Amino acid sequence: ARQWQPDVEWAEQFGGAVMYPTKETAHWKPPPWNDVDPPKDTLVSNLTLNFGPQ
Amino acid sequence: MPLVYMNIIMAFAIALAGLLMYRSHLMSSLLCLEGMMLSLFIMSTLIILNTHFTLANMMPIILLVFAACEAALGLSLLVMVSNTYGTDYVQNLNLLQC
Amino acid sequence: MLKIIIPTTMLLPMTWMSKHNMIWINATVHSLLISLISLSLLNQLGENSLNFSLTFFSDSLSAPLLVLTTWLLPLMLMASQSHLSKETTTRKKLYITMLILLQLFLIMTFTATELILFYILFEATLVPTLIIITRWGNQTERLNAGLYFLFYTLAGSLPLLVALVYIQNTTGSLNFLIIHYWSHPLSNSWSNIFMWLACIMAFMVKMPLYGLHLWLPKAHVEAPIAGSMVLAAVLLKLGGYGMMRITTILNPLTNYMAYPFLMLSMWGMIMTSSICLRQTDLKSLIAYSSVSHMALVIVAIMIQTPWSFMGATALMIAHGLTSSMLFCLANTNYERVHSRTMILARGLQTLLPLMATWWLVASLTNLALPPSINLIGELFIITASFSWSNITIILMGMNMMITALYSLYMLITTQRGKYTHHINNIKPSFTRENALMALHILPLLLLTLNPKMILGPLY
Amino acid sequence: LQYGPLAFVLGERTTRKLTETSKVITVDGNICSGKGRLAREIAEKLGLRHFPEAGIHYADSTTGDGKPLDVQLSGNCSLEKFYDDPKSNDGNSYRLQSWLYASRLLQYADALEHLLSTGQGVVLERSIYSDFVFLEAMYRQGFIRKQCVEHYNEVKKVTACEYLPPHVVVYVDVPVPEIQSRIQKKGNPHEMKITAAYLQDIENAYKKTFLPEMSEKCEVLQYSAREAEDAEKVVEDIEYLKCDKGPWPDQDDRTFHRLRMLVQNKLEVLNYTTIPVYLPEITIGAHQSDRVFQKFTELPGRKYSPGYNEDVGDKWIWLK
Amino acid sequence: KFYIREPPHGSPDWLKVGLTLGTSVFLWIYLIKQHKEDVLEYKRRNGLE
Amino acid sequence: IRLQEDPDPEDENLYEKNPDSHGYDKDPIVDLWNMRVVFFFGFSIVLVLGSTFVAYLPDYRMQEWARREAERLVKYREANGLPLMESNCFDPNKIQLPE
Amino acid sequence: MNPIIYTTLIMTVMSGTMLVMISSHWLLIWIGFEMNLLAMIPVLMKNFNPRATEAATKYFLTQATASMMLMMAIIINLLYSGQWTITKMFNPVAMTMMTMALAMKLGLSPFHFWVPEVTQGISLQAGLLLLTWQKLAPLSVLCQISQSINPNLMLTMAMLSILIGGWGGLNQTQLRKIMAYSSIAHMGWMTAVLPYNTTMTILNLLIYITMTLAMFMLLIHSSATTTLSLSHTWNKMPVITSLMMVTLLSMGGLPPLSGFMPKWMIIQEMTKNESIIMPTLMAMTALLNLYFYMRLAYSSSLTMFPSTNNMKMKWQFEHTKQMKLLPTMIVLSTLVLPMTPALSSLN
Amino acid sequence: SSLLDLIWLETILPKTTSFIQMKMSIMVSNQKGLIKLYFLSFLITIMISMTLFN
Ligand SMILES: CCCCCCCCCCCCCCCCCC(=O)OC[C@H](COP(=O)([O-])OCC[N+](C)(C)C)OC(=O)CCCCCCCCCCCCCCCCC
Ligand SMILES: CCCCCCCCCCCCCCCCC[C@@H](O)O[C@H](CO[C@H](O)CCCCCCCCCCCCCCC)COP(=O)(O)OCC[N+](C)(C)C
Ligand SMILES: CCCCCCCC/C=C/CCCCCCCC(=O)OC[C@H](COP(=O)(O)OCCN)OC(=O)CCCCCCC/C=C/CCCCCCCC
Ligand SMILES: Nc1ncnc2c1ncn2[C@@H]1O[C@H](COP(=O)(O)OP(=O)(O)O)[C@@H](O)[C@H]1O
Repeated sequence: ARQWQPDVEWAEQFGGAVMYPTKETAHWKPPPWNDVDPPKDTLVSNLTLNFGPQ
Repeated sequence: MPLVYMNIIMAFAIALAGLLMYRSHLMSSLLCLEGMMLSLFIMSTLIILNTHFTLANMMPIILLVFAACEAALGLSLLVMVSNTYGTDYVQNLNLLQC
Repeated sequence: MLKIIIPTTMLLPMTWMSKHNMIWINATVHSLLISLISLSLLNQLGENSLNFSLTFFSDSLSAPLLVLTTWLLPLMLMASQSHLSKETTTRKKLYITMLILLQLFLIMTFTATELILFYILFEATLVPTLIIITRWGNQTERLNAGLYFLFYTLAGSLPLLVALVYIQNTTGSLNFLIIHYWSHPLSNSWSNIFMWLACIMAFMVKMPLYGLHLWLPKAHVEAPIAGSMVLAAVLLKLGGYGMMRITTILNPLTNYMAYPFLMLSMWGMIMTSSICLRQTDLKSLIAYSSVSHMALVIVAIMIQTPWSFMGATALMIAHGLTSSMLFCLANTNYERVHSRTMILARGLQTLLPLMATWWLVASLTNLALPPSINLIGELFIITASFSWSNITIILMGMNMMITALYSLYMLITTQRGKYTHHINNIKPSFTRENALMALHILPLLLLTLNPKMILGPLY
Repeated sequence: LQYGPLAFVLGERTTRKLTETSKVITVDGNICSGKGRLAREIAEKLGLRHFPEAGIHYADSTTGDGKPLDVQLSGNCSLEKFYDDPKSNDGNSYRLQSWLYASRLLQYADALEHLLSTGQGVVLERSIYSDFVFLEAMYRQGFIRKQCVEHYNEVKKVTACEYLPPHVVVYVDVPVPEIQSRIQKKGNPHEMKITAAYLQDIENAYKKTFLPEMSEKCEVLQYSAREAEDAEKVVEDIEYLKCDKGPWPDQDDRTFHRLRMLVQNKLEVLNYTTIPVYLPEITIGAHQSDRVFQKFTELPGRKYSPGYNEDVGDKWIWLK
Repeated sequence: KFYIREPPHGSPDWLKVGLTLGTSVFLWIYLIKQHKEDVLEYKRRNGLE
Repeated sequence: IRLQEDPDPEDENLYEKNPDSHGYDKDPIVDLWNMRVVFFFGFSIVLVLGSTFVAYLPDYRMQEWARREAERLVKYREANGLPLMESNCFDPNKIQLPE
Repeated sequence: MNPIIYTTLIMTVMSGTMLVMISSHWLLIWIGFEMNLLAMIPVLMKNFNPRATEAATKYFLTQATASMMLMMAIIINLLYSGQWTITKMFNPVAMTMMTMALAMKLGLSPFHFWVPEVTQGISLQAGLLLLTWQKLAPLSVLCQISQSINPNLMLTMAMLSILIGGWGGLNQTQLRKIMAYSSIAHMGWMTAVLPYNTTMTILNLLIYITMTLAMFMLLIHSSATTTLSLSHTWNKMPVITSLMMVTLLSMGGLPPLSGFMPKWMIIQEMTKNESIIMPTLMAMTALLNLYFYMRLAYSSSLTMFPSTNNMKMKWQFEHTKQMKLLPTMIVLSTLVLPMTPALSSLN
Repeated sequence: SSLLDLIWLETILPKTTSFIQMKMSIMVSNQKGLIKLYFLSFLITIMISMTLFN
């Protein structure tokens, strides 16, 4: 009795990583909202030295 | 055309092929990029000296200046990438997808 | 033509500056006034066309189509005001603006004196139509329908643009008078074959030709009432008008390249009538009837005789009026029960008598009942096709039989029988709906009284 | 003129404007504590501007006229309904929590803008960084869902990762039995229906997560009810907090310029509060959205820009 | 007084209004003078008047 | 449920509030005047006046003129023994055929 | 980044482009390109994040390789002619090197991947500046050296650009990637018409720049970087969505909008040179661009997607910052078809 | 209605063309964003341009 409008299913169709998903593209993820990726836990690996005894 | 120009152009071609074929390091590709401009400098000065283009002798100096400007830019990008990922590997520059 | 073009461009500010409760009244009154003004173009000459200026001209073929457009606008306004009561004032004004823009583009299309300007305008008619369909359609399929319509038309029309610019480069002008007085025979070659294909295929897609028609059921079924009215009445006639205008320079190659299109049109006319026999949707039934009638028009244009052009013009006008009326009737019944299934609502003859009378008259005009202009055009086309060959009579007779069968089947299913027991929201027919039907039907009978006004330049 | 890059190059500098007392102080506590009185007294004695708790209709108070709008047009949530029927099937609990988080984010942006453009300190009755305790209490009581918690975490990350932490965090610690006694004495039935575990979960979140988290950023003051009732000692303790190990000493004129540009743009502040995550609690259908937006535009002073509303008494529109 | 906070465009920016109106008037006057001079120069060059 | 969506409203009947409604608008006065303007302009003005205008349009197609010209030509040709219809549209003297 | 530093970097980018467009010496043209790249990199890396850093790195590598190839072409042309003035190059090998270097700078296929990658990496303002200016300069050089361009290579690269842009934009859902593929397709059109009428190339460049500026300003106004983010704009300011829908219709080439004029004039000019298959294929391939424009238009304007609850507060607040010339860009990108014969003035 | 109008006339023009466009779009956009890969592609393109075009 009223004009049809898009719903959550339509929005989820239009809101994937890419249109027409494949295996690799389904393995893909959408980018972060503020384009800032979470920092990686890179280990500093400071040099270790033996100052002495000789 | 003498064979010296042949060797210089071959050197430029080798340096260009080296840049277009990465292995692991962004630093090695920067080194290949610096070699291309070295070959360009040598070719340009060999052409200019042979033909006695007196006013053209200042062109290779400007070429070197902008070569090392590009080198500085590449080193800055490399240090930022290294700080981000822990290694200068080009495999980590894959967040953006074509 | 400015005395008709400018009043529409003034209708736009009137719509956007009127009060919220007076938009429909103002638009309807001034659309009727513009139609009355545009009735003057029917005074045509017997030797040449009416050349107003270097840009716009009118002919015995352009005049009836312009009058039909100007008369059709207020009917679309009435139907839209029926089904758009709950919309906001801004969106009502936007809808009226879309209708006004479509009418303006159609007027400029039918009056354009140059092929490239005609192309630009008849392509410009897509944007308001696409917006109307994909924005104010009711079902989920309006998006797919709009995509199909747009891409069919554009895939047809882009090679037409290439052909037009190539013709301009080769000959020096795309002005219709120049290309008619300076026309030269088209030699039998692959290049000329593909130029012919480009032009004719663009207009066949616009017609639509059988095998290129799916966009028509998709768009007509899923468009709002005004969109459905304008799609069948006028927008389908752009292809026929273009083919009548463009075939001046395509001879004598048309005598040999018309066979596939003639076979497609005849057999697809039969096929679409048979489809109408077994349709579970009323709008789809009307759309396929439109397909059959336009296939008959295609046959007439392709056989290309002075007797076929007159019948083609008469059939175009009559089909426009009849299809608009049928779409309006279907829309009224849809507004009653909120569903397009044909067998859902029955007994409407005993629930709504005068609406049943309107249904009967519309169905009688849909089939070729003499002396209606539908019959005049169909009979002229049938006679011209008989002169072309003597089995076209077999095909036309089969088509006429199936046409009567499906028209009366629609009438009996919708009106006769016993009413549905559980449907109890069928209120008495509105004065607005009855006036809409009367304004649809009376001009048809008046044109039956005076038939030479819609027989084209060949009369 | 309005603050911008041209003003920055002209010479308006946040560090120049600061007067060594421009401090952000947030008073926190459990439900029905004396934190409001403590914040009022601290703001009055230290001369700082007081921002009460960012409840519903705070955005109504800061825009248009001060009068709050209808609940249907602002928030679409009820604290009374949350108290009466916490486990509603219409998502009222998480709608209320997300709206309150957005309100707190807006209030923090306003307070930062005031501090940066005036130099005066601000005393908030609650902040962004203490809002999650209610979310944790709601989740551990089963009032909301894990998807709601995840959406809240995403929004909180992408929004609050951009603003500076408060200078001073003053927490008033009150045991749960005293909280319930104060609630009983207050007499409001809706909060009288609050269970004991829900009050306990807020305290657990405050003590185990919020206080340890904010202690690393800067110094945190913890007071009991008796200590908080005497605000003179609280103000004296605040005045002698010379230590500052937060990012405020590290901030520069360019960073302050970026922060001021961000906080003065409210649409840029609330940019990520509406991200396309279609939770049933917060998602609103097309028809309801259109009808509510039409009503909001039909409101008296909302159809056009603030300077261009004729019906509220704006003149010279044709030359504006 | 309807808004709790003073709107940015509560009062007309009279400097901007004056600049806009003056610029419009100056441009129209310059265009009229330019058209007059162009017509006169065309007449002079083609020997009409 | 997955949204906060309004329920589909019941269909509205114009006859409920206005028993004598023409179906144009909710407001009775605007509805009546819309009906009046539509009926008057459309039916009376357009139908009657345009139809009589088309009926009395001047003979610019030269049907009557062509009939009179044909009558004169038939009279002249039959009064002098000439054929009623010429065998050539143009003059073979003025047409120069190639050799 | 300091505002003075940002504005001086922008002015340095523009200075490099102007040096390229006014220089008559190949060395000075190369200097202009180098200065443009050097000042452009920090503009891309203004908003620091891993994505911005990666986009800047890829763009720098591509532009450095292209500049090296361009300098090699200059040196080779000098060897066989002893000339530095920018005219018809005197060596076919030098011309091929120069054409490939300039195509790589412009992002023409098969040198296109960096365009969507960098555009998705960088912000909206950075993408706007990138597309507009970095297409403005190399096309100026190509127009200068058009008379010696190899038609076969140029048309092959143009057709590849059109096809690849259409397909990529068809697949993508991110607005910046869609804009990048649209840029690729329009670059294909312009470079296809280049070896016949540089005036038509400039006309298409102007129309494309206007439409891209309007679209990017609208995206900045809506603060949307994805399709779903754009799907909420109708509930906050439906005017922006309607204007963007009209602009999208224009970008697809639908008459009577401004976007039809470049395609129309290019088809006419290319047909004048007895070429029909290429204009027909180019016209037919643009339907992919129109399809994904229409798909974007369905989500944003012609339909109403679900909204959220904080959109009420977004309603309560107002857009403070103004992007001047946006109405002018919207008008000029939709309603300048009747003013077509001004291309003679452009000539 | 079914076999011709709803099945085969749909299969020939609109469905086959759309399927081809979708497949080609997936093929073009299915890139992992590896500079090594598309720079090797650049090298192949440069060699092809140098040799094939004369
Ligand atoms: C030598 C002379 C030859 C004849 C010349 C004739 C010249 C006539 C000049 C005067 C014409 C204008 C006055 C009459 C207008 C019609 C009024 C009427 O009949 O109302 C009765 C009818 C019936 O009236 P009613 O039903 O409301 O009233 C019945 C009586 N009571 C009050 C008791 C209920 O009016 C209507 O139905 C009103 C409908 C709307 C009318 C809007 C009119 C607008 C103004 C006129 C515009 C005309 C444009 C025509 C098109 C352009 C030109 C071709
Ligand atoms: C309830 C009971 C119903 C039945 C009874 C009703 C009342 C009795 C009516 C009986 C009518 C029976 C038919 C008799 C008609 C007599 C009048 C008719 O013969 O005149 C025609 C008049 O024809 C008209 O031209 C028909 C008008 C056509 C109007 C077309 C539509 C008008 C505009 C509508 C806009 C819609 C546009 C639609 C697309 C174009 C003949 O034309 P013509 O012999 O030469 O006129 C002679 C005058 N001359 C010599 C100067 C020429
Ligand atoms: C192409 C053009 C060719 C030339 C055309 C020339 C003719 C020009 C046509 C003029 C248009 C005629 C007016 C159009 C209809 C106006 C509709 C109208 O009257 O409005 C209704 C109107 C007012 O609105 P409300 O219904 O009250 O709504 C209240 C909401 N709270 O209703 C009323 O109450 C009015 C009742 C008394 C008014 C009677 C008017 C009768 C009509 C004749 C007036 C026109 C004068 C004649 C001028 C002739 C000029 C040639
Ligand atoms: N984020 C939130 N989620 C749910 N409820 C909240 C939130 N923030 C505040 N409230 C409610 O608002 C009310 C504010 O009361 P409060 O001002 O703390 O009382 P008092 O001033 O006596 O301390 C509390 O009952 C609390 O439950």
